[PDB]
Amino acid sequence: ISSLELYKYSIFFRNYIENVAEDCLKNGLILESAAHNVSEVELARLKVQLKNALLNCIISYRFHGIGYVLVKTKDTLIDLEQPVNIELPIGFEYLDYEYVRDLGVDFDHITYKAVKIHKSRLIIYENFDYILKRYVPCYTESFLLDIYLFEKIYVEIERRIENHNFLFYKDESLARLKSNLNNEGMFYTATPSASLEVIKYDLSYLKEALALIKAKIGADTKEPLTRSFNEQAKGLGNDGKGDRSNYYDFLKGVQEQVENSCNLKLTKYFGLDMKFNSLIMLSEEQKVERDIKLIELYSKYNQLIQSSSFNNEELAMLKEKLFSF
Amino acid sequence: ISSLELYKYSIFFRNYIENVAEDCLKNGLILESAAHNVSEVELARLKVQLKNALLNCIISYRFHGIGYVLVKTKDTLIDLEQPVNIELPIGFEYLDYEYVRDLGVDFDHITYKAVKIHKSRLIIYENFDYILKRYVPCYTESFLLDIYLFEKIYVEIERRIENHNFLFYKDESLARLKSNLNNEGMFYTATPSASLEVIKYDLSYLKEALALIKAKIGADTKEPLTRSFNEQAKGLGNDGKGDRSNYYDFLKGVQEQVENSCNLKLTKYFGLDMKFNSLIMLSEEQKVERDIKLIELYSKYNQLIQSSSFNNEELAMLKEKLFSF
Amino acid sequence: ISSLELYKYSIFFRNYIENVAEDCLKNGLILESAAHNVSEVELARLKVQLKNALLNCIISYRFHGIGYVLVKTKDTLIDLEQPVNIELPIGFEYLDYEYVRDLGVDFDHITYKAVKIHKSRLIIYENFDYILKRYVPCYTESFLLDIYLFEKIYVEIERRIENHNFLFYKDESLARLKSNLNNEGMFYTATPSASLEVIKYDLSYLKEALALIKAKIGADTKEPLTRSFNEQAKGLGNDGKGDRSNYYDFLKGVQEQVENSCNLKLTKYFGLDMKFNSLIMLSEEQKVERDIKLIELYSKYNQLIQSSSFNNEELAMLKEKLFSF
Amino acid sequence: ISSLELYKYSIFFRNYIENVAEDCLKNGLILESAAHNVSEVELARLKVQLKNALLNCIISYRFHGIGYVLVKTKDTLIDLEQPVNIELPIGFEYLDYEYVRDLGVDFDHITYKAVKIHKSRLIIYENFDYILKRYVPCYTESFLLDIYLFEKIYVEIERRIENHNFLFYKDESLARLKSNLNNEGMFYTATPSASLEVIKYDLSYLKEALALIKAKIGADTKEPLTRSFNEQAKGLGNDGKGDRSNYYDFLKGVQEQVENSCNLKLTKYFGLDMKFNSLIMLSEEQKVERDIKLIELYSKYNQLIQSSSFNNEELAMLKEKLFSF
Repeated sequence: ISSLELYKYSIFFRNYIENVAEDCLKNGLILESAAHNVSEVELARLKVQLKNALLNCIISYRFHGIGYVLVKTKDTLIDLEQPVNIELPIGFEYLDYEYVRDLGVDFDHITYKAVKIHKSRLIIYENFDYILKRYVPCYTESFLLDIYLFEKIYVEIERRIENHNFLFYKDESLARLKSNLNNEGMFYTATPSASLEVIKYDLSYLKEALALIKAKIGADTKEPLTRSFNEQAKGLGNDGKGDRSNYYDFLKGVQEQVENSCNLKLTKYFGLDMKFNSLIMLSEEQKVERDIKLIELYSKYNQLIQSSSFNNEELAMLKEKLFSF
Repeated sequence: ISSLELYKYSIFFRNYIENVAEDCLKNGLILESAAHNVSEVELARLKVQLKNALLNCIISYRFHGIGYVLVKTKDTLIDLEQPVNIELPIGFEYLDYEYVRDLGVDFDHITYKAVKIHKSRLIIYENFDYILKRYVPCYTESFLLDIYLFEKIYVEIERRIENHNFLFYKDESLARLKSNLNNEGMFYTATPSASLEVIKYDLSYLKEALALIKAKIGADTKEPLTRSFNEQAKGLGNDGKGDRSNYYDFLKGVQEQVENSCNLKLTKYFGLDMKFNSLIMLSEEQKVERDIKLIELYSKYNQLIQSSSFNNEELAMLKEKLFSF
Repeated sequence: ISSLELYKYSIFFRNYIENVAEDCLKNGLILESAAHNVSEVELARLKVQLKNALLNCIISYRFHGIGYVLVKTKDTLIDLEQPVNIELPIGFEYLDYEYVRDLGVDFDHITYKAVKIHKSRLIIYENFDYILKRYVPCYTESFLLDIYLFEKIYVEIERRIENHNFLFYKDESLARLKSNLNNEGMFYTATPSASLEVIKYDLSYLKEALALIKAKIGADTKEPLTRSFNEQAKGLGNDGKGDRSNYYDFLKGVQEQVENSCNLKLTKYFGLDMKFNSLIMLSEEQKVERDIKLIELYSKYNQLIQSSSFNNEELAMLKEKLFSF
Repeated sequence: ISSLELYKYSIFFRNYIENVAEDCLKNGLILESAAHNVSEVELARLKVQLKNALLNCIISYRFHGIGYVLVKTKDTLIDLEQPVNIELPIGFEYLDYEYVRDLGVDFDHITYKAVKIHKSRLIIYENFDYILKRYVPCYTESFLLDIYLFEKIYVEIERRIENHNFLFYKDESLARLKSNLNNEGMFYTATPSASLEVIKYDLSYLKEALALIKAKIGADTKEPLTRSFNEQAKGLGNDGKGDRSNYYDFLKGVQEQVENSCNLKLTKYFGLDMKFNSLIMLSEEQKVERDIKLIELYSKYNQLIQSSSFNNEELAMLKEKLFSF
């Protein structure tokens, strides 16, 4: 089973790879300058290109196991080999995996098509498995079989849908037969040993296979849309409790890894800091409700202080054990 | 399976392509001029033609993989080749995909039918897949098979509906038979070996196929009307929570991509800015309820300030941690 | 399958075409004059004829793909060829599609039966599909098959209802038989090899076909009455929420297209403006409830202003963030 | 059954090993210096590398039975053999299990690839079973069989999915047969002894096996995602009760063992202390609710003291029996 062939044929496989990348950048990013000298209008334009380059980097990370983003500066094509000390970038460009040759972490340069680029100008997002000692994608051979079996079910249906029911006619003595059947609705024969039987196919095998395949897909991934066949929500809302969903934890871990990869060289070489927006976004009604409760807490605290005779140490001790104060 | 042939025959396929485009522009657009010199009456008329051109651009984006919108100015047909520096446009016209020849991003012009048009006058909405290194539509080969199987079910029904039940008559010794059956209701024969049997077809195979096909369609797309066979709502209402539906996220991403494509050249070359209206529209009753809650929040805040003795730093610190204040 | 033949035979097809047109004009129209010189009594009479002409225009739009409405003025039959600059119309008349010859958008005239009419006097409502590059109706070949199969089910029932049960009698040795059966209730024979069997038909095939056909019809259209077989409501009520139904969005889009077609030439050439009434009509009880809530909002706002010491900027800032104020 | 081969093929096995490690470090760590001389900016960077090294240490602990983390200092590659008295570290690096040779606890050095490293510079997380007197992974032979059987179910499905239904034709007298069946839908033969039967496979054995396998997997592990096939939550929320889940107890025990291993040498040789963040994270709404209840408790306590005439001993005795006071 080839992943590239499955990607071309199946839209289900395409969505599974791309769903995680779209959710990570759904709420946007935050870009800041340590020097505090870049204008916000210019800095916002840099954020727009960073988001576009990061979307393909995560997709390449999930499909191939590594992603490359080039931090373009005001330099010539031959200057890419030279390292960078401190420079504000001009933009970000995603580099195709197939055109990048990297010999490992022991080297500080790559070849792009043959332009030599120093690794200090590259944001690298890689999935290295220490047990396998190699870069691996987000899918395994078992996962590919499940997707292949999911698609093969409907290939088999198309193979027998036309002739799911047909007649088996035996007549030793034997257009006219169909003409009489269409008009009169009676099929007549004179052979005493003639037989006529309807041959029928069945779909119980394929129906049961789908139930087994769906269970396997859900156990092999954490993305809610893929497991539930687009029937469940992403579960990234606000429930007023700390019990977050599994998808939230998976997305939070991915965001942290991307932040570390981006900030490892943006801050050191380019003097820039990037941050992901909060996964949970509060609605306008929820913000008002939280403000009302917080104001009530302050009102109760003020009433307690005014109408009590607690010692200073007792009053002080209450402050540390209070979250808001 | 040909997409064009399926588009002609199936209205289900036509709706699936066009549903997303209709929902994006359902709430309208916002058009603004940076120079603040264009009259609102003229600017509103430009917005009307922009909406019409954008509807076909998204449809062409979903069906072919790229969309072209021509920004018409007060110029001659030969002046389209020349670039544009700054000019208020006259209108917008959608360009048919079949009549547009584009050699790639490395070129800055296209051929339309053979009129040469510079790319600075064109709004381009393209779906480029970096894994495939080509522009692709919103559907794959697997999706086309599901639609074809959905339509083929009812083709098979029409093929056997007339003769789903018929009589199989065997008589070696043998109008009159039907005449006696119509009146007396008795079928008589003298051959001791004669037989009469009803031959029946079955629909369990096609019923089970529909259940499997419906599940596959739901897993292959996110548009709620296509998955549920027009049984579910679009899920674009206001529930007072930040947990938005999957369709809302999909539409929001599409709107952002269209905004980037339109504003990439409207602002730079034409001095115009376009914005999409909010997907969620509040009802009149909901607006009043939000105002009542907000006024109550302000009343509580005023009461706390008047009837408390908090320090200025403590009062100031409360302001940042409050969303409304 | 011919659409015209299906229209004649099936009332289900007739309702499907006409239901959308009846719902669009159910709440009436609004007609206004820019010059503000036409009397309301005369202007109301124009609105009555406009509604009658618009009902057939939408029906022709759905059945054929284009609709024509003639704006009659105080002119002779030969003056229809001449263009119109500014003139108050006398009335509106729908033009039959079969008697109209139009060569395309590149021409500014049509032939009616052979009277030449300029296009400036005609309201044109057309459904042009850019993928097909032609005008298309609201139905496809797949939809016609579903309606044909729906009608064919009951044709087959009538073909076998009379002889759904009948007797198969075999007697080599053989009025009198029926006479003895009617009175004594016993059927007697002397042949040892005689047989008597009841032959029965079945309806499981047709029952299952109806379930499949109903699902297909619901997926192929958005009109609630057609999908549910007149079992569901139109869903155009007021629920106090912004989550409108699918039918409301479909009707709103149709109304906008009709408004653009009518106002494209009514305002420019005739100095008239037309508007559709709101799809959602509030009941008398609902209007009182909304007024009570709005008055309560004003009372709360007045109380807050009188009994607070907010700064002018803080008071001003609250106004923009309030919907009502 | 080889664990390494199962790890390569099955993503379900990979997640089971890695889920525990990801949950332990999900909330982050706390790093402190006893000397209180290291800057927080530098100390935070050390925590980042410690988290990365600890993630692989737990994975190696679960897969192999032991984990090694090297505490890198400002020394040469030959100085690793020498012991360390007191030194602030430069960073942390995980050591691959396959490249580490350890002769047991009786020795104070290991060989890494052949660099000799003293054990005082190494954080060792080992799972020693006293009944078996050896280091063991988190899985047994019985667990490996369950995973192998889970994967083998879908291998068998792929082996018979293509030919789940096929025709068995017997004809002594016998392209043309398929051509007539495709068009006319009738299969004709002249041999009186000819037979035609559909041969069907069954999936009841595999469906029942999955139910048995799922029960066994749940009984063999405590990780909620593995038992429920990613259907249940981790159960690490706040319910306001002391009845914690089984997964919380398992994670708490793992965190304590890691803390003991890290603090056994960080404090003694490097003067550093590490602590795990709380597994249960309170939401913003929950923190406000707890503060309101605590303030109410203080208000009630103040009211009781002011409006009572209890003896000093009675008042004092109430203090010890009160949790908050």
